Amino acid sequence: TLFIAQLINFLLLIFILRALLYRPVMNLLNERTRRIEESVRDAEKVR
Amino acid sequence: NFLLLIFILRALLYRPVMNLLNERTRRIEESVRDAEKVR
Amino acid sequence: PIHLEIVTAERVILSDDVDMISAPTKDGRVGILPRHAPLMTILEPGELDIIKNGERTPFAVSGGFMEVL
Amino acid sequence: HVEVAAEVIFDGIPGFPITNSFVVAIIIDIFVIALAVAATRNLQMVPRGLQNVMEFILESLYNLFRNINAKYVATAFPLVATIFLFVLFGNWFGLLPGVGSIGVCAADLNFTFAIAVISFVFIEYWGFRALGPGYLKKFFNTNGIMSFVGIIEFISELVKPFALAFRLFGNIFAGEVLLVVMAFLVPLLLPLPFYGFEVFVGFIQALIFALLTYAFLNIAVT
Amino acid sequence: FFLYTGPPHVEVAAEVIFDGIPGFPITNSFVVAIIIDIFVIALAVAATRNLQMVPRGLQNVMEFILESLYNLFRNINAKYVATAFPLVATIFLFVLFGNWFGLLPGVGSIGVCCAAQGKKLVPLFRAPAADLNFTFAIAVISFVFIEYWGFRALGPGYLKKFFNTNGIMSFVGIIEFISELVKPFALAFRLFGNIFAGEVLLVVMAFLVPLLLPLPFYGFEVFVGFIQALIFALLTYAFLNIAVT
Amino acid sequence: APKLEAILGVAISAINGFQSGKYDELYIIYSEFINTLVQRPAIKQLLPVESPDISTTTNVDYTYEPGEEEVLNSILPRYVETQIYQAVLESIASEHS
Amino acid sequence: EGLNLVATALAVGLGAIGPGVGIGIIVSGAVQAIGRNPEIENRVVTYMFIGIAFTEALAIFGLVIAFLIGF
Amino acid sequence: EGLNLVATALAVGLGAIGPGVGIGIIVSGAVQAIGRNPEIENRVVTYMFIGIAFTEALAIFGLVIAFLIGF
Amino acid sequence: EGLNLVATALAVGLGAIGPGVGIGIIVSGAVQAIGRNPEIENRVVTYMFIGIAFTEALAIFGLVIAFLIGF
Amino acid sequence: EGLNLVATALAVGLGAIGPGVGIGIIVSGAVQAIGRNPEIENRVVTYMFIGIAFTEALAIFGLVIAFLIGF
Amino acid sequence: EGLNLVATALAVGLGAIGPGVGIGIIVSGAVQAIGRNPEIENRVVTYMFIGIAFTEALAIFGLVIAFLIGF
Amino acid sequence: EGLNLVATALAVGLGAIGPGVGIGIIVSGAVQAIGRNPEIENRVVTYMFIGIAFTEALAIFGLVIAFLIGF
Amino acid sequence: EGLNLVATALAVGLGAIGPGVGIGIIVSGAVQAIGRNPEIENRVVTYMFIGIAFTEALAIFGLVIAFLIGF
Amino acid sequence: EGLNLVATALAVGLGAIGPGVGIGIIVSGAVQAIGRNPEIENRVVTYMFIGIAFTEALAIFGLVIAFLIGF
Amino acid sequence: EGLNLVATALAVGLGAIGPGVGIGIIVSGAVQAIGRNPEIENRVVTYMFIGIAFTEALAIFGLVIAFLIGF
Amino acid sequence: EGLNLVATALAVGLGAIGPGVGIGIIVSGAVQAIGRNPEIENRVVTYMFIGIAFTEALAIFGLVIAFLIGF
Repeated sequence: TLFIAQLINFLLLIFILRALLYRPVMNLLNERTRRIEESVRDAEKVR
Repeated sequence: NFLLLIFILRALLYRPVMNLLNERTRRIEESVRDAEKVR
Repeated sequence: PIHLEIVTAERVILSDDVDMISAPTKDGRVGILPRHAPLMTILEPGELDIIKNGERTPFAVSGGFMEVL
Repeated sequence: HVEVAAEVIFDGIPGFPITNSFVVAIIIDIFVIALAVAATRNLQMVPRGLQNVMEFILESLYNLFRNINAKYVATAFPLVATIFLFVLFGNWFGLLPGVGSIGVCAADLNFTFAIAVISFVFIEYWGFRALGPGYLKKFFNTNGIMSFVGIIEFISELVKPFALAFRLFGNIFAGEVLLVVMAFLVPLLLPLPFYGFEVFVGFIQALIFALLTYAFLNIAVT
Repeated sequence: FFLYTGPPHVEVAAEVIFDGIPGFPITNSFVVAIIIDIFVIALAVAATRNLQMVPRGLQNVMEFILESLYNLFRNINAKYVATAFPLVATIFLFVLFGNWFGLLPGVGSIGVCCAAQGKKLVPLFRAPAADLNFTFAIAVISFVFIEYWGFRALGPGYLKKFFNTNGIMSFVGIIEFISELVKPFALAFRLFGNIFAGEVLLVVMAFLVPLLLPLPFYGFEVFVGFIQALIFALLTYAFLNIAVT
Repeated sequence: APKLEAILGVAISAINGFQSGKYDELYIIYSEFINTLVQRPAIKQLLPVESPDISTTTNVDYTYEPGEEEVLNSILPRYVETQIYQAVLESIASEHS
Repeated sequence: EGLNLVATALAVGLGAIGPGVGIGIIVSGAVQAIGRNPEIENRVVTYMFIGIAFTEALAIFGLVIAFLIGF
Repeated sequence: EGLNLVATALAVGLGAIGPGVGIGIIVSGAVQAIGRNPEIENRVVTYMFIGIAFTEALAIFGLVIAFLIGF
Repeated sequence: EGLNLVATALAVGLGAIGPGVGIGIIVSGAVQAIGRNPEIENRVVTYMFIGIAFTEALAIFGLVIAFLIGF
Repeated sequence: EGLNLVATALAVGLGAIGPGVGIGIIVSGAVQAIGRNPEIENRVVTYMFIGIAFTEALAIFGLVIAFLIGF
Repeated sequence: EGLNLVATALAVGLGAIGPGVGIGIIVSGAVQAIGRNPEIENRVVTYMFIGIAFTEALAIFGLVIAFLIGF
Repeated sequence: EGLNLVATALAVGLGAIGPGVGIGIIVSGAVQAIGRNPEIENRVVTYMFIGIAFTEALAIFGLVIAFLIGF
Repeated sequence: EGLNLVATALAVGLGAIGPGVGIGIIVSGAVQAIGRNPEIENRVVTYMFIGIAFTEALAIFGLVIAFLIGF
Repeated sequence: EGLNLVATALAVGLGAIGPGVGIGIIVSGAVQAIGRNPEIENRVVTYMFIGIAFTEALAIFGLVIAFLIGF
Repeated sequence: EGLNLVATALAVGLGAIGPGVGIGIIVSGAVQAIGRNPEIENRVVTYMFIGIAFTEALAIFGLVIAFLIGF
Repeated sequence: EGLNLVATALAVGLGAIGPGVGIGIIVSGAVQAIGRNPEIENRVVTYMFIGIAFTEALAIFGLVIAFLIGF
């Protein structure tokens, strides 16, 4: 049905809306974690 | 049928295991190298 | 904005203003604030922190008491 | 109009021509392999995203297991890793990922039972391997007066993997039923983020299953 | 000890009617209410007495009771401790009087014509507490007094307590107003159930083994009646203060 | 300029003897620093009678998360110990004067 | 038919289980707070009575529904 | 039939449960306040007495209506 | 048939049991808080009212449904 | 069809449910108090026994009502 | 077969049972917290309202079933 | 017929429900109190025996009621 | 018949009490923790949301059947 | 008919929840008792198993009677 | 008839209150512990998720039989 | 006849609850004791698992009896 198709399309839109709120937060979290690993690697190089 | 990707993912898991161990080992080498430099 | 006064038998440690306290109370860590409710509690060998506009100093109180009003 | 149906099949019997559960498992495996290929060949010293998944999932789970049980997390690392990176992925693929059991000309009981059988085989193999007679300990021994239910405790442990399989099939199937109900009445999930709640519930269920496996292993340790 | 006899039967009813209906419709509850009011007036007259600061003399008891009630009302609040004090004192010793007289000899059998016929032997006691009309009237009067006090003190406050409690989104009103409205009906039903339940117990339980079974039952009933009178008196002031607050 | 640890060696012994019933009352005599010209002895008690510093001027009910018994057991030894410390330090000042 | 009697019994039983533990923990908390301080005991004693009264009102609703069913 | 007897059983049992559990918390709070500040012994006696008096007030409501069903 | 009477009994009872213990917990916690520190009674009492009203909302929902089934 | 049997069973069970959950909390509070301080001693014992007898009375009601149906 | 009336009665009562004591316990915790930390209202009362919103929302879903009986 | 069978089941179940949580609270309070301090072990053990006796009294009352209904 | 509507009412009632009191306990524990110390509020709120999600899962389990029976 | 199965269901279900949570109360109480003082752990060990045995003695009364129903 | 439908309602609905309160209590204790001691945050989380694994397993014991009896 | 189905639903309905509240309460005491004393470990955990097993034994009995009557 047309209404069902709109709901299915809207489900993807909600996922994208959720991604916009949370995915950038996760990316920043990974960058902080990766930077910490890089900082440890930098410490090894400096040591 | 469920274990089809178990062993396959084990190689992928084993591949990143060394990288994590290497990153962990860098901290050990960082402490040893830093301590030797100070001494 | 509460008058914190860390005192000791040998001398007084500090008497400055404070925004937050991280009190290591015996049965469980408790926070103190500008207009805190009345409390009076024993401390244990542990770690006490105070926040100065977002700066943490580890006083590391080894035991004692505290009275909150 | 509600049209939900049970996808119960026999793992022992040959796969059916439709094989909805098998198809979902294949799709999940393909997606996981695609992610692994994207993160392996295009891997750098400090990758972002590609290595972020590894660092925040595999390393985090290894650290958690070591904290819970160090030197035994290493031994059963493959079991917990297999529990992870799966089931949750199958549910994400089954969370109305463009199909929603529509346009056809974990929830499977057999798969959950097989997973619990693998968990119980992990018990029979590793747990009490350091003792051998550990399974007989505190079970009708000389102190059986205070340990009469010890054999009952073992039966509960035997029933613990079965309950884990039930919890894998349950909730996951529930999410499907709730999505079908929302489609039948009040479509597009619901006023609340039904889809998001279902996804979070599936992820929490997968994490809880992995933690339950690790905790059962630790309990078998002592 | 044994209770060989005396357990004739048991019979209860919602209420009891009285005579005098020709000149004006009178129920047995009205007769009981008039008797309680007369007893209260007589106690006040005796309590007043010479009123020359006479200590003890059975007037000091009434003075102490009034002082305790005044202290309780003052502790509850002080905005209307003086003006509303007579209103609460009206319930005090009147609900108490209604609770009393239920343990009188043949309180449930007073005015029965006679188990032989019972044609028109309506029991003309019908304890005023044990009547829905009296409790409903008292609760309506109390609710009206509370509403009037709230309107007089803060007319905007009474309306703003519900309509403007939280204008944005939802508000405490409606639910709060509905709760207050149920509060009058709740108070009425409280007096209706109380006293009536005590009488039903004194009938039924004493119908079987009326020897030391009715004694603790009546003691508990008297304590419950006094507690209920005090509770209603304090609850009127509490609702008034909540309206003011 | 002694530390409180120095007086602990006697304070804990005295309080242990007190709790065990070996001693029933505790007193302290010290050279009170009345003035730089006069230093007379002064007797004080170490069985807290009503803490007459400011009587009960302050009236705020406190919560005893350890508990009343635990609070009193922990604080009273500390109070007598600081009283002993104050007496000893006053006596040192009197000695030097 | 006798099912009205069952209705009344169920109503009063529900209205009795409801506020039982209610008033129990009410007066428990009241005596607790009184023990913590007998100074403000009067204020808390005043405040707990409306709580008792609301529970009693619910019980009375349960009882008078049974009586209404009876008549 | 015995459906009225079932009604009496339900009324008495489900009206005994409430006060029965409640008074336990009542006197438990009472003895706790005895163990902490027993200075209030008179107050706790009075307050626990009135609290129970409410509890068996509910109980006797249940019992008397149960007898009425049995009547 | 008597199904209406048992319906009203079930409605009022099952809707009143909850708010009974609810009021119990409400004013219990309120009285411990006030005895602990009654300087903030102004708000503690306000919170109790808002909370008392919230539970009484469910209580009166049960009561009004019982009344509607009764008529 | 044997309605009195289920009536007696329900009466006994729903009369006996209460006193256990009561007495639990009852003696738990008193024993915690006496562990804190043994001074109250008999005084608390007396406070406890009468409170337990109060629920014993409801147990007696539960047994007796079933006995009446049972004979 | 008037099972709709008992159905809606049971639905409203036995859906309102839970959120009642839920409101009770949340406001007990909140009044304790305010008796500890008053100015934190801006955050703690926000969490209060969130937990409140879940509870009466569930009860309101029960009420929607009660109205579905009307449908 | 079967009514006696379900009657016995209800009797035993509703006679076991109460004493279960009863003895649970009994032992929890007792172990907590004896953990507070030794030297009152004999007295807490005596109170423990009193508690288990009082709970198992109602337990056996339900059990013997079911046993007698068995014949 | 109407028994299907009774089934839905019972299902929603038993599925609403559980999470209804659950979320109340969730937020209660969270708010005592906050009032104890408003410094770990981030972790406290995260675990509170996890508990809320689990309770919502239970509610959905008890709620979807209400519409399934309609099917 | 299946009323014997209803009897077994009631026997296994009712009378199990009571001891089921009583066990939890027992062990939790013992746990905080030993956590506050581990030197009394031997006495805690002695008390635990006996309390667990008594609650399980109630549970096994619930179970073996159901087996008797099964015959 | 619809007795299988109301049986499905019983199966799914029952076994929800207890696990709901368990989901409450597990995180209540966990957050109390973590606020009392944040250094144990990992271990408290693990001991929280084990309790999750048991209580959700009970809830799914209810749900799986609800689907089995449903089909 | 679906009465056997109703019996099975009711059986498992209360069968998977005993541990529900039990794991809820047991974990609370465990984590609270750990926070009070993090030094003690593995003894609280052994008692923890013993209590979990004893609690869930009743649930297993309920489920297995349900299966036996259902097949």
